[PDB]
Parts: sequence; structure tokens; C-alpha cells
Amino acid sequence: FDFNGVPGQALDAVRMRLAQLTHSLRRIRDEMSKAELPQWYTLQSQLNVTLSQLVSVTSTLQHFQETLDSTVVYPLPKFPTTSHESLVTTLLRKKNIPEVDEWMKYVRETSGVTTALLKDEEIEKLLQQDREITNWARTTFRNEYGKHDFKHASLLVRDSKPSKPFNVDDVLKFTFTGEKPIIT
Amino acid sequence: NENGETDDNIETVMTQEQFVKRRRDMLEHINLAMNESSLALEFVSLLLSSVKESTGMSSMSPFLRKVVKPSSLNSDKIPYVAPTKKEYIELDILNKGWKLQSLNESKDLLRASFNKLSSILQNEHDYWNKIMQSISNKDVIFKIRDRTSGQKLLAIKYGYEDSGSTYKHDRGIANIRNNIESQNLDLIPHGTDFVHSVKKFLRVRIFTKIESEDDYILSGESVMDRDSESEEAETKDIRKQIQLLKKIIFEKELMYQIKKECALLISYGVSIENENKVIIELPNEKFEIELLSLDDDSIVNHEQDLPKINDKRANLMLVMLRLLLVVIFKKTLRSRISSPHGLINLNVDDDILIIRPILGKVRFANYKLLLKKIIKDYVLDIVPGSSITETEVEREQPQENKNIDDENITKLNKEIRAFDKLLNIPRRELKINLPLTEHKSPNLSLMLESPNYCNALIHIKFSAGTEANAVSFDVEDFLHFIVAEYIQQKKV
Amino acid sequence: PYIQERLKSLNDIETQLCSMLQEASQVTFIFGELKRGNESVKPQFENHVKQFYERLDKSTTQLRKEIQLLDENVGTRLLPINVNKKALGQDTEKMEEQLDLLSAILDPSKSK
Amino acid sequence: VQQLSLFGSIGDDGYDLLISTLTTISGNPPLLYNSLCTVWKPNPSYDVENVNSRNQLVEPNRIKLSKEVPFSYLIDETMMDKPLNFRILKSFTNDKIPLNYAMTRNILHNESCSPWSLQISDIPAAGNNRSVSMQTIAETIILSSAGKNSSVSSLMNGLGYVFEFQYLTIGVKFFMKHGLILELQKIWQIEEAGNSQITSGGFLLKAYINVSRGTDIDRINYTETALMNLKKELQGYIELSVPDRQSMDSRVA
Amino acid sequence: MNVTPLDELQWKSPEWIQVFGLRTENVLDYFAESPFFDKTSNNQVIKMQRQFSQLNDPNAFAYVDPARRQILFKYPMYMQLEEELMKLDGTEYVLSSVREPDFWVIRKQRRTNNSGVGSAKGPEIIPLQDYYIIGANIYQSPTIFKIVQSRLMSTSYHLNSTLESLYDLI
Amino acid sequence: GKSAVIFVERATPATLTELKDALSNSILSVRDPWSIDFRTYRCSIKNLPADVSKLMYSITFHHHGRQTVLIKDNSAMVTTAAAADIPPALVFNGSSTGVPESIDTILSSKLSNIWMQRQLIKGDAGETLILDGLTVRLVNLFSSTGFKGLLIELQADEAGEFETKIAGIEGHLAEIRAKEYKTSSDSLGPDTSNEICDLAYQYVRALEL
Amino acid sequence: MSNQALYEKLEQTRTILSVKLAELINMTTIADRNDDDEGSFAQENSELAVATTSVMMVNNQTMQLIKNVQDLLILTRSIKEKWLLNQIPVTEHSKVTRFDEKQIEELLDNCIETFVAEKTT
Repeated sequence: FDFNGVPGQALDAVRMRLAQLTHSLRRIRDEMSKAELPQWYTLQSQLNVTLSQLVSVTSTLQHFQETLDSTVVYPLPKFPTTSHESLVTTLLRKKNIPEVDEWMKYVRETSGVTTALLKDEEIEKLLQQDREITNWARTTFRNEYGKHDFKHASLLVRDSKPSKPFNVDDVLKFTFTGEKPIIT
Repeated sequence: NENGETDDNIETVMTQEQFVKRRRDMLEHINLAMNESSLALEFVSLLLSSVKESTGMSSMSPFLRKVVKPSSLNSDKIPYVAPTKKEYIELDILNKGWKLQSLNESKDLLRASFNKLSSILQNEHDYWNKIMQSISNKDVIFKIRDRTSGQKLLAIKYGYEDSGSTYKHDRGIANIRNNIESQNLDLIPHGTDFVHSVKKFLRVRIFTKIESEDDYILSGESVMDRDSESEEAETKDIRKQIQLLKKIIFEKELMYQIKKECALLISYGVSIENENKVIIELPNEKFEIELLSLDDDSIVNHEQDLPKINDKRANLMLVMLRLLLVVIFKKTLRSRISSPHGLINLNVDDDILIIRPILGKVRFANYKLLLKKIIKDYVLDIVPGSSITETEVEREQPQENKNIDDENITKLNKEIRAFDKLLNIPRRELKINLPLTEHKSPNLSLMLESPNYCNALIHIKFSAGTEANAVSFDVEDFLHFIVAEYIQQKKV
Repeated sequence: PYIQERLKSLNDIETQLCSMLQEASQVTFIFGELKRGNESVKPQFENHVKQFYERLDKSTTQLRKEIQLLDENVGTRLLPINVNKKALGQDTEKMEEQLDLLSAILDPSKSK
Repeated sequence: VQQLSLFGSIGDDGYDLLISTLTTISGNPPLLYNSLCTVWKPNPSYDVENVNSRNQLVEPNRIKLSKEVPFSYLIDETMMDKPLNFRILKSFTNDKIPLNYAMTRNILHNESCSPWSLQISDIPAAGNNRSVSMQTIAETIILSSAGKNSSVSSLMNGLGYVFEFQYLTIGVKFFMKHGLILELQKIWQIEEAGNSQITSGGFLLKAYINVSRGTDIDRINYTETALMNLKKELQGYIELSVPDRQSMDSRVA
Repeated sequence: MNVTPLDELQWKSPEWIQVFGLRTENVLDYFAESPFFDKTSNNQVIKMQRQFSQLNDPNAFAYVDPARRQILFKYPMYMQLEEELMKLDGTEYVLSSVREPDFWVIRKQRRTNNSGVGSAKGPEIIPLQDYYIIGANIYQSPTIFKIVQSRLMSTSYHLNSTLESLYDLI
Repeated sequence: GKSAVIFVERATPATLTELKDALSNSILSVRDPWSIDFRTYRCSIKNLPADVSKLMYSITFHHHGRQTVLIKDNSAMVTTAAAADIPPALVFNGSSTGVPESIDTILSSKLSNIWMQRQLIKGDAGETLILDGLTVRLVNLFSSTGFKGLLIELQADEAGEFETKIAGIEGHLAEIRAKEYKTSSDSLGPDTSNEICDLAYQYVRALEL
Repeated sequence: MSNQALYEKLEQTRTILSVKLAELINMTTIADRNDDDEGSFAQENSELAVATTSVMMVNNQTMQLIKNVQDLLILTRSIKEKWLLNQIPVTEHSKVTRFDEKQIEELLDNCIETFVAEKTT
């Protein structure tokens, strides 16, 4: 009633996937340090392969409320306890890119574009769409591969198996009591 | 192919600094993303507003000490519009084609080094072809793994020697292919040298010291086993390697002569210093065969051809002594095939052991010299006109050779039969003998028994007449005396 | 033995798989040119592409077939029964002992 | 004695193969053997409590006399002849060797008697899920006999037992690692009104180890393992399993 | 040519001489942030507009608030300005008033936070849509969640792919 | 092989030595000790009337092998508890597990419902006296109720005139003042294909009163 | 048995089939395919994460493809091994025994014995 219901609707949803990507990384990080022995190339792909999967769900969880969250755009106001020790606040509320943004430029400049505007750009879009349509051609060729199939029970059993000469248990029953083996 | 793909899937490497620095790269470059996923865990405290929010918050120890629920937002659904609708946003989607393009450039590059990585695996396809060629049919497909670990590491397959029946220690074979398209024969000890490195054949050697009883001059003569010193076992040829495998079998056989060495230890005939043992026997002083408690036959000598009478005999020894422990190698397997426990642990009472080299020594020496000596004592009965004869008769009475009777089974019966005819050789106690008279008729008889080169002479005698009189007695001193007493109670 | 044939059929299926790789690798670099708007080799793109599909479908039938064959070989008493690598050593060797030493003892007794 | 064991079966079809396989796994040939078992129950005319002079709850059980029959008393044809047991078993399938087995029970063909294996077994070890069948056996060897009524039948009557039923078994056994035995076997009911093969159709498979201990949990646990390894090694070729206990109880029934 | 874009530094020491101590603080921020664009300053200039008298013409019982303003509650001269700002920018409805481009603040002791906003009112609810800026020691913070995430998230992943690139180990 | 058994009913621990020395001259060698366990099983059967019999005797010898003779109504069964003494063929084809135990163990523990062990006489550290054509064994018999008496076992190779050998020893018994003693060589009737069983058996005749 | 072993291989093959397709199809989506049509259901919105799809595709698809390959080369050579495990080879002169087989050998041994051992009769 004093202060407000600010934001964070799907924030819980981000936190959960934020954590799982943290949790899978953290554990790989802990092992990463026992470089005394690497865990079994199976083991690391199990942890680093679902650890990458974790970031797909964490990647997507971001877009799903993606309209909502960049719109929310909360900047912090708090206890002045946050003001002492300072930086933690600069650090903890800061968005940037690392040395990262740079190979992002290497990549952007690696494309064939940059300052030539709208009309020529719309055209490139239609052209890339044509590439995706030529990719449908993959659908046609996949039909050719033509490999899809399956692995009456009675119909299949005659072909497969006639196994068993008798009842093991009953045979034994006889040997011990003289009770005789009845049809199985 | 699978083993080699599994090798590449073992992380395995022997790199100094090269291997070292690389793994440090993993540590730091992975750690960075681990640590930045922790900023992700800090957005968790950023919720606040709820108890479950506090739970998420404690994620930082600094949150444990930064109490506040701190932050708040408003509405710029308009700014969401700007993010989506900007000409900048249309353009940014170009950063999507751009990074994706360079990712496809990476992808292309990775894909090509892959087919060339399958090309080093074609070296292996060739190795399997090499294995397909050459040693085939009956032969070991032993599959092994070494360098420990127990999973992955280094794993491969091959055959070895001993099999049915048990010498016991250090016995097998292990085989791999070099880049010269030749197979190297490992042994899991017997240390690798393509079709061996250095080989010891069993060897033999028999000396006689006579001089017509002159100056105590001894010479030897040795039955020699040398197929050649020149070695072929051609590279790229497992057929030549099959020959090398047969050589391997011979090397395993010498290990058997080590068991015979041990079986010597039960006798009083030469074992000197515990460092060398020499096989030798008293009469005409002679020596027969050798191989040091260190070993058997190790190759390095000049080669000239002259033979000698001793030498011819000596080749007969080796085959016997060798043969005799195929017997052991056989009566071992009798028991094994036949009854539950298995045979393991070799020659208790040095009864089983002793057979090798023990009964050959005995045989030669004992029965023979003693029979000769008995014959001089029977020259003490050389006095009467008389007559007296020797048979295999003791031999005939026990230990029959290759009999139709068999044992418990058809399968069992065969092996029993195999034992029996060879069993004459192993059994070789002295047969024994007799002498007789007619005219109101008397009769006597004696048996020479070797028990392990010790000689008993047990005799009998009956003087058959209208009313019967008889005696039987079972030491050579007394035998001389018994013969003297017999002269008196004979005719004379 | 004559199975060395079936062995070589599979080792060749192995080279077929290393072709699934080698071929689709071009598919990677060639689709690189294609979305780059330069429709230059679009027919050639289609070629090496249905070719990666072709190599793996041939490998897929060939090793699938080989597995069917091995099951058939297993059904046959030609291949050893379902199970394990174990000793052949004991058999021939045990007896053969004699055959060599005996034949050689014969040889030193009379000859030529 | 403790008998740990696993059971299973193969049609005569599978025999040839199984054989070639078992020889390789064990490295010994199969060895031909047989045995007759004669089962006895307490004389139903007498009647006795289930307690001792040492107040103990003691149940009536059957006795089992077992021994070899030399094949000369068992085999139908010399033409078949040969030493090979598996090809020979097809010759034996469905129906009986000479038998009439009564004859031997009381001598014939003024007489003393043979050696027997006199046994009595208890139901296999109670167990919720056992990895292996574990059974106790009390045995003594009879060496020969003496006295007025020295036929094995007289002896058993003297002791207060009565003949119940009998069976012959012929098979091959494999001698294997750590006292492991494998029997591939066929069983024939023997009655006076003719003989029928209990195992008609195939072979009873028994893989076992008799252990001297019982009270050495370790060797017992080692033995479990051995059997397990076997079942496991042959898994996907033949399942060795634990028979139903109830089916191995020679009690009154 | 480069931009400082998604908030960066201050303007510092230059109105530290003019002196920052609340209320004056807001105006110091104006020079600093380079982010007073229309209404607050416009209000400033119009009053500031009268110079040396040329000719320049055209037309141009206490307690009542906003929900956020009621939550806030203003203490001293900035409270007076607040009245002025409402006057400057108020779309008027029956029991409601909405503002155009006013810039304003919330604070404590060493530091505060200020927003430039649009208010929509009603009897039982009222929201201001704006930009919010925090202001400690001559610096302004203006940020966005979702923008906030993309941050160390893409960073985590580029660094994980450095990690994945390092799996160039046999 | 022939045999006879003598039981000195009225005796003490010392009676043994008295006779031991009365023969101290007539000795050749003395071999290793022997032992013997003599059990009495009362049958548990009431359904069978007093018209036919009851009771079975169980005699375990330590004559190298842990062999046991059972005797009921002049019929004798021979068993072994020693694994070594098993007929080889029984073991091979699986008839035997090769794990025998004493037939008595079986009787008392498995068929205890039919048979109750009534008496258990043991003879420990017996002495083996060797003459020419007559081996003479001696031992003191103890029950769970105290000393029972002295026991003499006579085994001889010589089927020739065993009758004199027995009579002579009974003489030595008169000398040492051994009065009220019991003797058995069987009762002319049983036939021996395995004589040892019968000899071991007679004990029963000497120990039934 | 053999069946269970194969099932795995079949699954691996299916995996290998399904991922050059994802590399191709995801190529479209990676290259970014923003649609004027509202019906189309592939997304590439947010900065980092939509080009991150491109970094994940790389590692995922390319290693799943190559991995299906590595596993399938294992599969291949596994069967090869299976076949070099071998079968029970029977004897070539069985039923027709070679060498001096018989008591005949008993004679041979006696010869050697008299030969090696001394005395001249």
C-alpha cells in the first residue's frame, strides 16, 4: 500500500531457467577444476550437453515474456545499504556486452551488407526467403531417402519362434515327489 | 575401426605444455560463463517481493548481507513497440543472418576436417584387412585392455600359448600391427620385438668321461635344435607370423624345462650353488643335458658340422625329455577333463613333477647298471651248467599298452589309451628274470625293482618234487649270500 | 576363411559412412554460397545434397543388411553360437605335442 | 552339503549347437554319464510322530538311492555304436532302454549288493528372490551289504521304508571352473508298466556347484557369483533360473 | 565517433561548485544527463524566458495527489514545483488528470531516484508511465530487464562456447 | 579272515593292563591306536507288534576309514562317512555329491522320528597288539553312565585253527581272575563275502544282555 | 540378443537421419526468417538468444551428425569384431587320424629307449 506492485510477472520463470543454466554450469565449473582427471567423455557430454540444453530453455524463456520484460525496464531504488559498498549496485543492475560485442561485429561485417538502406535491404530479405524456399528442396530430397517403417502377434510368432520343450518346474517337481509332469 | 574411434573418444594424450595449457584454457574460459550465469542467479534476488523470492535471493552470500528487496519498474509497452518496430530492429535481424552465416562458415570447416579424420581411420581399415589376411581359422581371438582404468584407455585382441594343462607362471601371447604393415608380437611378459627379440630354445648336451679310465678327461656331445639363425617371418605376412607363433610355442615349451629344473631339486644328482644346475650321473662318469637355473638355450655361436657318437644319442634325450613332459602336459588334462575341481597347483609329493627328467635319469642309469651288476651276481650262479632268462614279463604283468578296455567314457577312454602306450617310457622300472632245472625238477626267480633309481632285487624259488619245498625272499650283499646258500641247496 | 569377404563388405560400408561425412561437408560449404544470394551453383548444391542422403541411405541399408546377415549367420551353425571369446588354445595344442615330438623321434631313429 | 544351482532347457534342436558352444566356454568336452535314482518313502503301514527324544519338530521325507548303470544295461543298438553322446541321445529320444529296472533292485542276471548314494534333501533355501537355488543334502555312501536280507530292497524295508518311484537319467556333463558342473540331461520314468521319457522333447539343463561349507558365507557368496556369471554369459542364448522351491521339496509332498 | 548510449557517466564537479544537496540536485541532473528534452526545462525556460523587456506575447483545503505521489509525499520547495508541473501538463477527466512529459524524483540521505513520466488516474488506481532514473554521486542509472538479461546471458554463452571450443582435446 | 569278540562285563579301568602284561611276553609289535563307537537305536515303531522285532545297532570303526555297520535282526549294512572311500563311478556321473557324513548323523538328525539313539558306547585310544597269525585289539568301553567293561577284538589271517587261538586267550583270563566274561565268534550261520562286517558285527552278541 | 544390439544401430541411423535436416532447416531459422505472414511458427526475436540459437545449432546439430557417424563407425567395427570372434573350427583329418597313431607308437618309444639307453645285444 506504501510503495508499489512494480513488475516481475514471469520474473520467477526467468529465475528458474536462470538457475538451471547456472546450476548445470556451476557443477561443470566445480569439476572443471579437478583437471587432475576429466570426467568420462560420456559424463562431460551428459553434463555439457544438457548444460547447453538448459540455456536453450533459458534462451527461450527470455523471449516468451520478451515484449513484457524490455518494456518493464526497472532501475533500482532501495535501502541506502545498497548505496554503501556502491559498485555491487552498478555491477548487479548493469546490462552490457563483453569483449563479446566485438566478434559480433566481426560477424556483422562478415555478412554482405551495411549502409545502403531499406529498398536494397528489403530485397535481400526476399532473397534470403528464396534461400529458405530452396531449402524446402530438402523436403523433396528427403522423400527420396524414403526411409520410414516399423519394427498380428500370432502371425509374427510362427515365423520367429517355436521355443520350449516342456515345463522346467514340473520336471523337477516329479524328480522330487514322483508327481508327474502334466501338459504345459 | 571401433577401437580407434573409441581411442579418439578416450580424451587420451601425452602432451607436455601442449596438453597442459589447453586444459587450463577450458578451466578459465568455462569458469567465465559459470561466473556470468551467477549474474543470472543475482537477477533471482532481484525479484524480492515474495518469500519464495527470498529463497531465490539467498543465492548470493552478499544477498545474505544486503537485506533489501530493491528495484521497481513501469510501463513502456511503447518501448517494446520500438524494439520491434524500429528500422533498427529490421536491421538487427540482419545481425541474425550475419552471425548465422559465419556459423555456417565454421560448420563447413568442421565438416571437411571430419572426412580427413575418417582418413586416418582408413589406416585402421587397412590394419583390419591385414588382420583379415594372414593368421586365420583356429587361433586366439583373446580380447584385452591395458594401461589400467578398466574402461576405455587402451583395448585390443590376440592369442597366446599354454591352454589345456598348467605350467602356471607368465604364460600367454599378445599381438599388434606396425606402420610397416607387419605384426609385432607382444608377450604379456616371457617387452616386445616384432616376431620376438631374443629367443631361448630348450637345448641339450651329453658328456662322457672315459679316457679308458685314463686322465679324467671328459668330452660332451649335444643334440642340436637350430632351424636356422637367419630369420624371415616377413612384414605384412601373418603366415610368416604363424611360423613365428609356432616359434612362440617352442619358447613356451622351454618354460616347461624350467619345471623340469625344479623337478631336479628333488634328486641328489647335480644342482650347484643354487645358481646353476647340471644334469649328470655316476657311471662312466657321464653328463646329459643342461640349462642353468638361470635358463635353457640362449643363442650366440660359430657354426661348423662334425657330429659325434655322443651327439647322436643326445638328440634322442632331448625328444624324450621334451616328450616326457607332454605326458605330464597330458595326465594333468586327464584329471582336469575328468573331475570337478580342476587340476591347479602342479606336482604334489613331486610324484607328478618327478616324472619329467626324473624317470629318464632313473631309467637310463639305474635299472640298466643294476641289471648289469645283477648279471655278475648271476655269474656267481654262473657255476652250474644251468640256464636263465629275462623278459618284459614284469612289464607285461602290469601297465598294458593301447588297450581296448578304456575307462568311464568314450571321450575319457580315448585320452586314457593315449596315456598308456607312452606310459611304458614313464613307468620304466626294471623287468626282472629267472632260472630253472628239470630231473625231479627245481625252480627259482628274481625281480629288479627301481623305486626312483634305488634298486630292490626280490627273489623266489621252489624245488618241485613228489613232496613240495619252497622259499621266497625280497640288499645286494644278502643277494650275493643267498646265491651262495642256493648253490648248496641246488644240485652239486 | 571365406567370411573375410563379409568382413570386407562391412569395412567398405565403413568407407561409405566416412563418405556420408565427406559428402555432407560440401553440403555445409555449398549451402554457404547459396544463402549468400549467389545462386551460382544451385544445381550443384542440389547434387551433393541428395548425395549425402544417398550415401547414408546406402550405408543404412548396407550395415542394416549386414546386421540381418549376422543374425542369419548366428541362426546358422556356420558362425559360433550366440556368446563369447574363449580358449581354442587347449584343443589342438594338447594332442599335437606328441605329433611333432613323436614324428621327430621317428626322424632321429632312421631317415633319408 | 549345499547345492547351489540354475536350471533351464533346450529342445533336442538346440542340443547340437549348445554342445559346440559349451565345449568352448568350458574348454572341456562333454562327458557321457547316466544314473538311476530310486525313491523311497516311509512305510505307510507304520506310523510315527513328528518329534524327537529331544523335542524337535521333524518331518517325514523321501530317501533317494542313486547310482550309475553301466551302459551295457541301458543301450538299444551297437550299430549306432560310436562314442558321441549328443547324436546318441536322438537315438534314445521318446522311449526306453532295456530297463524293467525292478530286476536290479533285487539282484539277478546267493547275491550281495552294490554301492549306493543314499540321500535326503530339504526344500531349497527360503528366499524372497534368490539369485540361485540353494539346497541342503544329507548323504551317506552304502559300500556293500551283509546279513540275511542283504538286497537293497530288504535293507530299505528293514529301516522302515518302502519303494515309491524311480527314474533313469542319461546325459553329458561338463567339468568347469571352481567346481561348476553343467549337466545336459534326459530323464526317463521307470515303472513296471513300461518306461516313458520325462524330458521328451529336449534336455534338462542343470548348472551347479556343491559346496562343502554352508557356514562359510564367503564361499557361499562366491558360489552365487559363479552361477550368476554363467547365466549372465549365456544370457540371450539360454536363461538359467531358479526353480520354484515348492517343486524341489521331497517331503511327504 | 562513439556514443555512451544506455546510461553511462555523470556530469560531475561542475555543479559540485554550484552545489548538490537535494532539490537543486534535480536541476544539476538536467545539465548532467543531457536528458531534459521538453516539459521540465520548458517550464524552466518560460519563466527563464523574460529578459530585458522587448516585446514578447501570446497566451502561453489542502492534501490532494496521485497514487504514486501519495506513496511518495513531497517535502520542501520541490513540492511547490510539483504543483507548477501539474499545471503545465494535465489532460483532464472527471476525477482524473494525466501528464505529458514531466521529470521528477524519489530519494534518501546520500542518494535518490527520479522519473520522467505520464500519469493515468482513477478513484481506486493510478499509474505513471515514464522513464525512471536513479542518481547517486553525480551519476545517473536508466536500465531495462530483458535488455538486462541479454547482457551477462549472451556473455555466459560466448564464454561457454570458448569452453566448447576448448573441448578441442583428444 | 576270521574273528571273535570278548567282553569283560565285571571289570575296572585296570583290568586291561592286567591282561596287557599277562601277554607281555607273547607280543611281536604294537601298532597305532584304534577307536570304536557303538550305538543302540531303539525303533520308534508301535504299529509293528511284539511278534517281529525292534532295535538296530550301529558300529563305527576307525579302521583307517570312518566306516559304519548297521545291524538289525541278523542283517548288516556297510556305510562310509569318508569322502575318500566313495566308489569313483558314483561321484563322476553325479549320483554322489562326494559329501558323505556318518550314517548315524543321518539317523539321529533326519530319521530321528523313526529311530531314537538309546545308548552310545565309545572305545578310545585302543591298543593294537600284533602276534603271528593273530592280531589282538584291546580297549576300555565307556558309556554316558560310566565305565562299562573291557573289550578284546581278535582278527586273524589264518583260517587255520582259529579255534585254538581263542581258547588260549580265554586261559589268560582265568589267570588274572577274570570271572563272568562274554564271548562270540557269531553263531554258525552267516555267510561272508565281506567278513570284516560280520566280525565287527559280533560285538553286538558280546554287548547284548 | 543380436536383435537388441542391432536395435541400437537402427536408432543411431535414425538419429543420423534426423539432424543434417535440422542443420539445413535450422539454417533457415538461424539465417533469421521473420515472416510478414502471422501463421509461421519459428521465432528469432531477442539479440543474444536468437543468434545464440546459431551457436547452439553449431555444437548440437554438427556434433549430433558427426556423433551419429562416430557411434555408427563403432557399430560397424563392433560387428566386424563379432565376426573375428570366430566359430568352432572342426578337425581337417578327423575320422582319418594322421601320424603313427596306435600302439605302433609303443614300439617307437621302446626303440628310442634301447637307442638312448646302453648295452649291445
